[PDB]
Amino acid sequence: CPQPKTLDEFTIIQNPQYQFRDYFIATCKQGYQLIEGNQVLHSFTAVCQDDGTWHRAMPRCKIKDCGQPRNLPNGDFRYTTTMGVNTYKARIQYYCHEPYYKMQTSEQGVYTCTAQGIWKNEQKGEKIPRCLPVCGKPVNPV
Amino acid sequence: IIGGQKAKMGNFPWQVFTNIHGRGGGALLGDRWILTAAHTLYPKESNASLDVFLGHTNVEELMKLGNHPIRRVSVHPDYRQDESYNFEGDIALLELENSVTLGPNLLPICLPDNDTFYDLGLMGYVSGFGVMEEKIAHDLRFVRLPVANPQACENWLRGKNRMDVFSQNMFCAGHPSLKQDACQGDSGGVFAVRDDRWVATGIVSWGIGCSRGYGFYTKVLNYVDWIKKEMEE
Amino acid sequence: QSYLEGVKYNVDSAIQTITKIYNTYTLFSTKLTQMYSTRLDNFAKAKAKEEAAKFTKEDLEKNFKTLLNYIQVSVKTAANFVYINDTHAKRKLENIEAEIKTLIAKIKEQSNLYEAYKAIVTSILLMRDSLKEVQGII
Ligand SMILES: *[C@@H]1O[C@H](CO)[C@@H](O)[C@H](O)[C@H]1NC(C)=O
Repeated sequence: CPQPKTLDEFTIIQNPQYQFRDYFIATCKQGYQLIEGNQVLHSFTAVCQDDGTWHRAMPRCKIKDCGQPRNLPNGDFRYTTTMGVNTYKARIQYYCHEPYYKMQTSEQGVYTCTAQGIWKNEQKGEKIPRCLPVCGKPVNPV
Repeated sequence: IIGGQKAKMGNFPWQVFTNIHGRGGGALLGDRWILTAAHTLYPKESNASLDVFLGHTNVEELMKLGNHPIRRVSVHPDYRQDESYNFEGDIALLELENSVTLGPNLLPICLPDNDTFYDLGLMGYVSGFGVMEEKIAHDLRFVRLPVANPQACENWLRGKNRMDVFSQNMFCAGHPSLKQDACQGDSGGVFAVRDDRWVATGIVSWGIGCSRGYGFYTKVLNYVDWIKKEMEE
Repeated sequence: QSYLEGVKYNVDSAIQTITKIYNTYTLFSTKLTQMYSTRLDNFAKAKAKEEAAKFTKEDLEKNFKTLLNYIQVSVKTAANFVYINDTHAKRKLENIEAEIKTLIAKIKEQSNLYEAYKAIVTSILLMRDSLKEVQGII
């Protein structure tokens, strides 16, 4: 059967001459997603046919969007990379309302888009920080 | 409050309102936890309703800003409303139904840690929406009461001839010379002291007469254990 | 303008009835502030035992047959307004009649005066603050 090709550089080919009954596996880099149209997959398996034509479409391999940050109670965040990007190796930081709130606990509020597809902190995992109410200290006590 | 100046905004953020049985005050800790005198919920003298007002310092807008509901009510077990002349443990915690977002007019107060905040010669503050010197109020009122030597406070009691109780869970603030003193309608506030950390060393428990004398403030430091453990959300 | 010297008045008089209710709560509430007290043992208690008892429901209830009635005649008088800056108002004078006839109902289930002198205490403060915008256009 006719050999396939790599659309982008984001597709390593596993397993020179492909006959009948043969195949080839398709996995993608270290932290990218594989998609063949609009259906999220993980393990691509292209088999050939009789007339020497590959049946399925060789899928593209785009980058894993880590979605929107799980809404934080009393606190926003700033994008420590480019504003509005949720692709690989993006890095963000939640901040509590200062000074009306404060964060529960050494930067360990720093989350980043890992290769899995969910926001993971370097310590606290996916679990976001927590903002508690700061007692006393009125904006104008005396 | 008698002899009290008007309260500007931001000065007393934590201050609450309790139209429960009768008018009275409180304090804010954390965000969903109200502190007030136990007798605000249970007077010594028809079913009541728990209405908490918060945020503003002028009474009108405080009533135009809604009465937050009630989730949990816990009065200290050392309270007896049967005893007509006892106020040991006139302390109580109120959990709000839904938490309030903190801004520079809705901050919470801290708690004392050392007994020191209960020495002899420091100026604390008490705030209430209650009766003024010859009329009622529409604003918040703050006063500057010094904590007194308690030995004289049993002297003052026996000098008035009073078979009341002055448990050491209490300190007493004021002086009979003091024109300024706590009054009725402020019977749930807090003796606010500054280290710049503001803490709630005392709870407005009771006393005799409004102006010119000694007031009895249930000291909270002995109770701080019961507070942290009753804030188990 | 001719319908306003009959609507502007009645609305301003309805506001007159409102502040006449909250100020009564100010004194009445205080007369019970003194009743439930730790400083007044029985020196003012006996005074509040009859003073705060002066306040009845028939008084307050009648204090409503007035507000609603006054707010029900402004809505019936200003039914001539057909343009936008008056027909937008007409209903604001109507939802109030729908907020009044709801408040009167809350009184009718309450059994204690101070319990009924509150279910409205958050209402008729904002209700009066709603009749503050019908002055600008007027
Ligand atoms: C509390 O008292 C201890 C012992 O005197 C002292 O070392 C410490 O500085 C005090 N802390 C405060 C609240 O100032």
